[PDB]
Amino acid sequence: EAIIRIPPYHYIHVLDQNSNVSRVEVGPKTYIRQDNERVLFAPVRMVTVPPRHYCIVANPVSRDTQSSVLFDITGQVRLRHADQEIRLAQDPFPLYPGEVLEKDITPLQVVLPNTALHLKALLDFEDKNGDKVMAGDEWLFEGPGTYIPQKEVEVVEIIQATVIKQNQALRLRARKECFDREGKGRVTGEEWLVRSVGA
Amino acid sequence: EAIIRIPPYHYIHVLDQNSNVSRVEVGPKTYIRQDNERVLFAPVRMVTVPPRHYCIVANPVSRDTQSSVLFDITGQVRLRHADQEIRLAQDPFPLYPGEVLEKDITPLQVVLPNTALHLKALLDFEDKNGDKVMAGDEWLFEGPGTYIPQKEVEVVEIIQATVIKQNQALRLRARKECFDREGKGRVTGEEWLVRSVGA
Repeated sequence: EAIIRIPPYHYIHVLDQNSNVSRVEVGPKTYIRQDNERVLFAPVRMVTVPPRHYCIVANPVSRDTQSSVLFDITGQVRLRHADQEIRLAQDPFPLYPGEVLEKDITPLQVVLPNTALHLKALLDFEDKNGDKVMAGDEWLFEGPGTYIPQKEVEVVEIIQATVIKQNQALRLRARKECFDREGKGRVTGEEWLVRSVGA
Repeated sequence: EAIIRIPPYHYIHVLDQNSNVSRVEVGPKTYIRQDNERVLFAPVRMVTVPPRHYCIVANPVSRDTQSSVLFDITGQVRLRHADQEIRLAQDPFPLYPGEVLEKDITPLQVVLPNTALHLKALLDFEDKNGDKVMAGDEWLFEGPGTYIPQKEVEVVEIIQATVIKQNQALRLRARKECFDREGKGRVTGEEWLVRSVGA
């Protein structure tokens, strides 16, 4: 049929045979497809992002400084393809053709006050405070709070802060040429203790 | 049929019977083949290179200093044939006829801080800092970071940095007329120790 029924908060993708490109048709419109227009799939609910959650969709539409969806000269949505987009929280928005949903309504991580996060970067990127982070740079994020899951930063594991009770010390061991809290040269294979009561 | 359907991000190869050569026809176009034109294969997704990955395709199109795809006088794409091309990360690009895909979306290697890479050159090439590398020259790349896989450089194995704890030393042995950290003449078959605590 040439008649389509789009509810107020649903979207579809139409591949125009003549216009030779695809585009998004956000509702609410019970739009009628032209003879050239062909609908791909049935109406699907908008990509909703409740608060206190997050999602990331690959191949984001590359928007300019005005955050407008730039359509290509041919007519297809201009995607970044390789890159990704960090979606924190907003109203239910339409997916554009060529966008692959990777994460969807996944809960925002919650770091406990007595734990941290182990982080891999994967290539170089500029940090929040203008810090150049290598592809193999190691970052630690202690809470409490809520870190934002980035496309340039990956979470490895959960660090459990070992508690040291009174008249105790913690045997450590360094896996690289690093510096501990006491600022002493910590070569690989060296061991040392902690001299402060507390987590 | 004379009608072809190319999605926005797919490509094919057409061998023109009269134009007597092949060329790439990048989309998005539901192009109609002429009577001389004959399509080889069905639409295939563009060669996509996500970030933090890499790929290398043999027989690259030899581009000039402007990085334009030079078409031959006959009309075929000018390939380097023997040579290769190092593709780091970019938008999904079309393969040209005569290009054989060797690597595709292979993850970029990640060197651990306490490991290195064993490298073979294979012929002579100019290094990053203008260093002439022989076909049999031996290079070591210690991390952490991300080395770029080159067409002129080959990775052999993974070196595990042996850790030397306190009051210990490492028994070494030289396989060539080389120089160790102490700058003493190290002939083949000679053995010596390491006199520094650390990895």
